[PDB]
Amino acid sequence: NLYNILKEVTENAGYKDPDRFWTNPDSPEAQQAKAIREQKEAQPKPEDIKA
Amino acid sequence: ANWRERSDLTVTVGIGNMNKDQQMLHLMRIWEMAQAVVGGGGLGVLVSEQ
Repeated sequence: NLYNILKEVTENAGYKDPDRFWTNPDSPEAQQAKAIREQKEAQPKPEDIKA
Repeated sequence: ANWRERSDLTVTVGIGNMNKDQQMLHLMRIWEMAQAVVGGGGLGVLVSEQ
């Protein structure tokens, strides 16, 4: 939804190609980025302290 | 091959006069949106460095 809003704004601004300024969240690079971000949520600081 | 169709470009002999300020301000507002998205944690998923 956010990507669609950004596409609409960019197209209304006058730029027909929206991939120059934005990244499609369904592109494989975006999937890799989300995977890395999720993997970086292994454990916060006090977790093993409490266990 | 399909030059008779004119299906790719539209001609604007409409004067290419002073619009530079317009998309120039649009570039301002787009850069502001990009900063907002980056600060929202969307780097790499919504906007890339390129």
